[PDB]
Amino acid sequence: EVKLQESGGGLVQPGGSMKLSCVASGFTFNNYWMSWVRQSPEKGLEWVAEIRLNSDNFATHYAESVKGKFIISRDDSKSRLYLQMNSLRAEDTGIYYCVLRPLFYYAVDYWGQGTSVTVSSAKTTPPSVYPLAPGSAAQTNSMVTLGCLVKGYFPEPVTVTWNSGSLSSGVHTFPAVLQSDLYTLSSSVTVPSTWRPSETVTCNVAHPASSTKVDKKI
Amino acid sequence: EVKLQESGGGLVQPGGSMKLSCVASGFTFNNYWMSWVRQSPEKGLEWVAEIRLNSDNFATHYAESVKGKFIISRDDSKSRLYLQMNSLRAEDTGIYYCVLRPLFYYAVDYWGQGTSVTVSSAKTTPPSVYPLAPGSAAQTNSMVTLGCLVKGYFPEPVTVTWNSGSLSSGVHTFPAVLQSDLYTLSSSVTVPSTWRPSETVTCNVAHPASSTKVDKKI
Amino acid sequence: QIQLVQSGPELKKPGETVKISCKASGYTFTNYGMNWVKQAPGKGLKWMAWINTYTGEPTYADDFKGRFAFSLETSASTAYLQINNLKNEDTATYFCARDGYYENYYAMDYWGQGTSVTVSSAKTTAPSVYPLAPVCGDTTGSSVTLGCLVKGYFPEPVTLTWNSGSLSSGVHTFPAVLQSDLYTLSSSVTVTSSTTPSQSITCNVAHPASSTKVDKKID
Amino acid sequence: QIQLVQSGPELKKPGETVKISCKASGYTFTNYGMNWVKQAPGKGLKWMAWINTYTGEPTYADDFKGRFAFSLETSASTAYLQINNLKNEDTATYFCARDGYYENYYAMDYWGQGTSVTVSSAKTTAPSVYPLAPVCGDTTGSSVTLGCLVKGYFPEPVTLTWNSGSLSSGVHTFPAVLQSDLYTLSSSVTVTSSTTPSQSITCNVAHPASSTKVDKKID
Amino acid sequence: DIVMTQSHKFMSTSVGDRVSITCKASQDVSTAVAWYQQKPGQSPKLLIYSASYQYTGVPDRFTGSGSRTDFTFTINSVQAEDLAVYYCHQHYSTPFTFGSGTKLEIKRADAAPTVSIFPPSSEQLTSGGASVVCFLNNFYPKDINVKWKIDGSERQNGVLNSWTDQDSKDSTYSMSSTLTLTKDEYERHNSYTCEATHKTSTSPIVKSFNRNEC
Amino acid sequence: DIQLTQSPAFMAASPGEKVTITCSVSSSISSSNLHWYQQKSETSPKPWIYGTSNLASGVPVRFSGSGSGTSYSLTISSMEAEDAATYYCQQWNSYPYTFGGGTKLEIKRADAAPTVSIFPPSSEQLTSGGASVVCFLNNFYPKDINVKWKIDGSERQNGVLNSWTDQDSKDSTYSMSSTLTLTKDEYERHNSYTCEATHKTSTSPIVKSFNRNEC
Amino acid sequence: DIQLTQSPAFMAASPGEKVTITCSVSSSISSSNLHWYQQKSETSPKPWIYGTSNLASGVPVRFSGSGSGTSYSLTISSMEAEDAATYYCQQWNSYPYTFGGGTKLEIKRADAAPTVSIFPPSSEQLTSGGASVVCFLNNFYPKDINVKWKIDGSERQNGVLNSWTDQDSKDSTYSMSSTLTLTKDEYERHNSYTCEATHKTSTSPIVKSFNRNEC
Amino acid sequence: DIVMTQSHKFMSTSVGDRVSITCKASQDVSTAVAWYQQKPGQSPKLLIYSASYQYTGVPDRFTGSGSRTDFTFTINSVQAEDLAVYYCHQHYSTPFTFGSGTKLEIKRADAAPTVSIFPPSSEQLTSGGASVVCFLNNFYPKDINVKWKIDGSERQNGVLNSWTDQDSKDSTYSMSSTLTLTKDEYERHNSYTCEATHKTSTSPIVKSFNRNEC
Repeated sequence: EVKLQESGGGLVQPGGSMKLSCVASGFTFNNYWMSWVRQSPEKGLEWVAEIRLNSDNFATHYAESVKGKFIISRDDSKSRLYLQMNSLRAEDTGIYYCVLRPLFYYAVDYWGQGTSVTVSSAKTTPPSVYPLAPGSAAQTNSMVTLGCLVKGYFPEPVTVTWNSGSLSSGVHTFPAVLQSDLYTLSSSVTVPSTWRPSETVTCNVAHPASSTKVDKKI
Repeated sequence: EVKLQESGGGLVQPGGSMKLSCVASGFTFNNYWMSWVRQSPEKGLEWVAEIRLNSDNFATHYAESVKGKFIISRDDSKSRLYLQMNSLRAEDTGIYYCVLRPLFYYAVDYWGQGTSVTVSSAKTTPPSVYPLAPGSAAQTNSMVTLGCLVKGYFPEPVTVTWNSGSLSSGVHTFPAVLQSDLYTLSSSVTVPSTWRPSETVTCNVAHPASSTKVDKKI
Repeated sequence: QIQLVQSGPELKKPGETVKISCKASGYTFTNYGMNWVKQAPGKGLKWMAWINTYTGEPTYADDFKGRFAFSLETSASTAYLQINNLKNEDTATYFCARDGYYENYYAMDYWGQGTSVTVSSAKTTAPSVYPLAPVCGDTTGSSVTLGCLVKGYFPEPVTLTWNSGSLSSGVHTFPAVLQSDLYTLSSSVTVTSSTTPSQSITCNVAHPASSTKVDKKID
Repeated sequence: QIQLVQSGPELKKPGETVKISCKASGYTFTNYGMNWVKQAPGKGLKWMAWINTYTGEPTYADDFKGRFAFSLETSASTAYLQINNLKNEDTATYFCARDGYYENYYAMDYWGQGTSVTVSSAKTTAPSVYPLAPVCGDTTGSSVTLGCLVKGYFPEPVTLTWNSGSLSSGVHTFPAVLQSDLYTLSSSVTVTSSTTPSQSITCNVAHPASSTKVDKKID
Repeated sequence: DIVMTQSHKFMSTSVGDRVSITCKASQDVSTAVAWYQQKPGQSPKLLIYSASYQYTGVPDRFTGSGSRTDFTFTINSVQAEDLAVYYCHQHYSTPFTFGSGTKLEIKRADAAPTVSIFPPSSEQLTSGGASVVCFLNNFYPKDINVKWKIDGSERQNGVLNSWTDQDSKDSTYSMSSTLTLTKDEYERHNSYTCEATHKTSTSPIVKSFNRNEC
Repeated sequence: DIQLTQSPAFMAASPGEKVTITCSVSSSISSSNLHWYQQKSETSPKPWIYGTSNLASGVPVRFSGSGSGTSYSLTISSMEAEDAATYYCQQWNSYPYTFGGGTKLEIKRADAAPTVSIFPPSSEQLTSGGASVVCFLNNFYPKDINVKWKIDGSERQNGVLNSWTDQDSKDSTYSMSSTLTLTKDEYERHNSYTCEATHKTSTSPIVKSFNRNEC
Repeated sequence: DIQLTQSPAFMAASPGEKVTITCSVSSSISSSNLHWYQQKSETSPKPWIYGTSNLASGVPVRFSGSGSGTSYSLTISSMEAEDAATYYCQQWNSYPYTFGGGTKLEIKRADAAPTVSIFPPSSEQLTSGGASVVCFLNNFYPKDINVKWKIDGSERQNGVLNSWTDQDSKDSTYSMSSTLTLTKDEYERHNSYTCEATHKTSTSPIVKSFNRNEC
Repeated sequence: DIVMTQSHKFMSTSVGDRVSITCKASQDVSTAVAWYQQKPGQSPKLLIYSASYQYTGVPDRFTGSGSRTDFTFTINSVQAEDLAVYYCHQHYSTPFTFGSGTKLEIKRADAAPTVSIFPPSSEQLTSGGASVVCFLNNFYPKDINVKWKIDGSERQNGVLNSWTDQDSKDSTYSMSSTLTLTKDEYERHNSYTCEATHKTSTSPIVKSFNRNEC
């Protein structure tokens, strides 16, 4: 019905510039409203800007957190929304989502997935992917656990998977943690009881700052 | 040993001025540090300013939330601390506490109770104290519950008690709630099973904007 | 250019079922919502239901959630109200109003003409139209007043026009009356004092029983 | 004006107990903390404990939490270390250092002189002081060098001064030596080549066994 | 549900005057209130949306006030056309409660009615009926005592009256009065009188006729 | 800014269980400069543990801290009444002295049915024509309860002001308050005032009611 | 600003219990403009209920909202696996569109002992002379667990990076990760690497260990 | 606990030169590191506190660097006085771990020792002992082969040597050598030689005497 694909997140210098898009597929309303919402544990979920096309009308609106730093635009001919955020500060980091709803009293809004936006002086550091494998030790429960470490990478987005999505059962990707301006994490797979672990069971890690990886084992 | 009594909280116009004190009783250290910490669900507990007298030295320090709005002073001869906060905005509302600790590697800090600070255009409205009493209805469990309503008052501090602290068992003072720029609450007492409720069982309510009260019942 | 046109009037015996359409035009049926309102005779306006013309999801007022089916046919930009097991109360004029957003809130901007659903067992029986000339009373001085009388008909909607567009003069069409499940109505037209009787004034009568009697009045 | 003065040296037989004080002066004993450090002979500095002179609460390093009681007497601005059931290792020079805050962190700004706790069963036995003149060797050319020899004493701290303040010259006091649980030390003083022997050079010897022998050297 | 109660159901006001209509909500509905106006026969039009903003086409005459529980609509200077039932409507919570309405009865200067008595049509009597009708046009006040009289005294049964609501062009009422006899009863009588007894003349308007042939 | 992350922020423990809550720090910091605090229902924060291991005072020995550089934790031998509260970890090493989020501490108990109590508006209130129906759902456990107001067998929620309390430190129970605030017109035009409550203890909603004796 | 207060912010419910969470608003607002959202572990918020009563989609009928003006609530007939998450209530009536805090939803279960797993640093890691010992305390319940690192019978906490997960939506269990990050000097100068874990299921700390085969 | 390891225990450096002392922490201790200096006999003084800030009284000669795991102390131009053991100390976590220290052995130009042989004191021999002592003063390098010779060949037992650490005013060593006979053994011998064999002279310094009476 409606499908929302957004893109444009990344790492930028404080005081720098950012621009986020959002394409509304199969969204044929002439009268609706489009909003941008952001999220971060420093402040939870918070509204930033809203544009609204009610017959003859483009009425945009903003808050404290953005009055003068961000601006909303809306012109493909009829599909894309544009959040131009510049003069970005350190507290603008979060994941941004476009939310949409046609002008109906009763209506469900549509949300995209979001793109992370990281604001820092820290440059991009690629992830170092280390394969995990027991020896004799981990013969604990009856099953087979082996993992994959992901060292000090910088901007937070990331995609650790296994066999490119083949074996998606018994997986545990942990949240990233932060030691000194750098992130780290690990994924875990517990493949079938017997001794078929370590070969042709691949650890693929994706990190957007042009560094993709497929790693092996014991 | 050490005893910290602070005072000076209240309601002030945004853009207005406030000054909070704190008296350190039996605090005979020559080298220590004094800090001001604030709290509010809009942001939790957060540090604002710190003064420190290390032999020959008064080194004050502040953050984002106050750089230029608040200033620390310290001069009775040797007892009081002064937070001069002016140009107060709407987000400076919270309860402020002075925290203290002598310059020792290992040391417990001392904290005061705090004074509420409310920043608004809303003027002070006194509380309306209404006595609660059943009839035949509330003969539910075997005991005797009767209460006391506290209507639309403004600045939040308040002290609802019973018989001036005589009967302090089975009391339930609920948190204040906010309907349109005004607060409301109720206290509950469950006096001894039999029929001795409603007389010489008094509801005393204290509200700092010069309105104290002692109310009766059925 | 924007207008909401409904179904024609309907007569239905109690217990029966009816479906009334409300078509859109001049605008896109799927970008704004729709309400169904009801007005009992003499009585007032009562909100029935609301519907999102996009998901086809209605919200009925409690008094109408039962034997009331509010549907829609998007392609043709029309909504429909279904009424099952009609009853005495089911007689009323039913209205579709478009929901519009204005200043943070909604209002029903464009309403439809209305629909008369009349429930009765009384058979449809076509009217007699009688031209009323004043002759032999010389009611000639100031101005002249002629009249039409339409007797015995059912249901209530009849269209009484004079010369189809003489109405600019003082036409007075009096509401019908119900006696023994029949209907009676009459119109009066006041024409140019001493000047029009030399030109034909006709009484035009249309009634949805395919009856159409245009009875001229000589004298 | 600020100085930390400790107890005098102590000799204690193994198993016994000792209490060493460390008094403050020139400043207020209760506004800064205190550490007790230890230095085994020849060996290095090891942190023992730390104490808040205000609550009287100490934090011992693990190797010292047992038969070690770090107390304090605030009125008189003095701290104390208690040592129970002394042992071979308990011989060392023990130090009190004041904890100071400087630039966000702590450091031991003012240290005390040290204390020698020597554990032995060997009885205190007072020294013989022998003046060493060079006579009948005419060691006269450039300069002259005389010497003192203090033989057989216990414990190790002896104070060897020359004329109490001749030290500005080349005094060389050599560390004592331990043979058959007795002690031997000697000092040398080099005086004005061909000029001072016409003035008395004396060897002053103080030893905490109330012995005090000031042995002049003629010749 | 949330009750919308309109202060006064009937409201009478003279042309050029001011009349404010009050309307109360049982629970705060904020400014989400709209005023619709309904002229007789035709369908209701939106006048004031969001409790204070006029809709397109509506004049600066029509105004509104309102906030949480209390709302008003004021036509500053009434006209002969502003005859209708004005309803208020909440559009906040689920059941969109409506108010009862308020009809405006414009007060005006008295007027005697033009009267016309009509003898039964030729075509009608051949078919069996004999309906004599009387139009009492353009009068004021509303009550009129119509009264017939056949061959002497009055006839009470056989009649059936009908009215129009205040005429929007001069604020005047009008009425039809029909008596129905059967061709038989009719040929047994010669004189017929339409008797309009009414307020603006201590003496009645009388229109009549008796069986002639024209 | 130095980010102090506490875990968990949410916890329920069997009375008597050894509870442990952590506090992770972004950059290393000295042990002497990490304090902890306990904040009961609605008082002031009490410093609980200074240094990283020193109980403040009147702090029972059941409590204890441990950690270094980046990791720290607070343990309680056996969880009890007076321990239910919110715990924060500070940081007095670098500026700005940030505090860490919080850990909410719920102590478990044996279920308890509530003590409902219905009250009619004060005649002294109705002076002003204002009438608010009050109800107290006292001493219950767990905190999960649904409170319905009924006027003449009708459910109303417009104008209902509920307020809860935290776990009492003596017996770990709750209390709720629900006030129907209305006018003497809407009020005096109805009779049956009911306070119904659906709690996990009876599949029979507790009802407290009174039929009005007004003017 | 329009303050949306949710209650509780913290909740644990017996699987199958009828759960109810509230959302109080500061000023009255229209029912059509209050949406709810569900945010599982680490995805995106899914609109859950629009209007105040309309389930979004793929939203099971167990779910339902109700309210008006100032009060609103979200009920779930019977609490289940796929329901454990965080719930927020929005406000698209007035600007600024504020969101309400949150309600954390813990679903209960029958206790489960963890599946510890110890791992030695990758030879490919030790290239750089960096060696981090990894340990996984998998599939356990409850979330309360104490994880100790031991090097040659010594407990170390400097440099230990733990990371937890939320309740799995299939079986409501947890998982933790603990990484001892160290250098090839401090590392290669010690042998016994132990991963001990004190959980509510055994009064015998689970130990996983390995004695080093380095260079 | 947290191990503080000092790179080099002994450090030799010539006057006017530069020597940097490294010191490593086992776990990040941030800048909470202090350097103390200990001259022989007397107690240790604070030099560099907080890993980079000089303490009062200390000169601009003494410097420090350091951050998390690696710290340094540099005396830009050494002097005859800077002879001691320099220790680093962490004051972050509970057990305040100390480093081993680093003694500075200032390299300098060779020097033969002034020699003095002393015959036993009158008072001493009456009491029973007969201690002959020899002072080998102000030499460099450190090793010296002291050797006695009585009435011909050398005596090996009876002796007991003693040294001072590098003299702080000229960086020179010094030593005492005492031989102890009993009044008896002593009156049986007439000639006594103090024999300083040592690096800066291919041929030995010899001081002697034989039983005279003065």
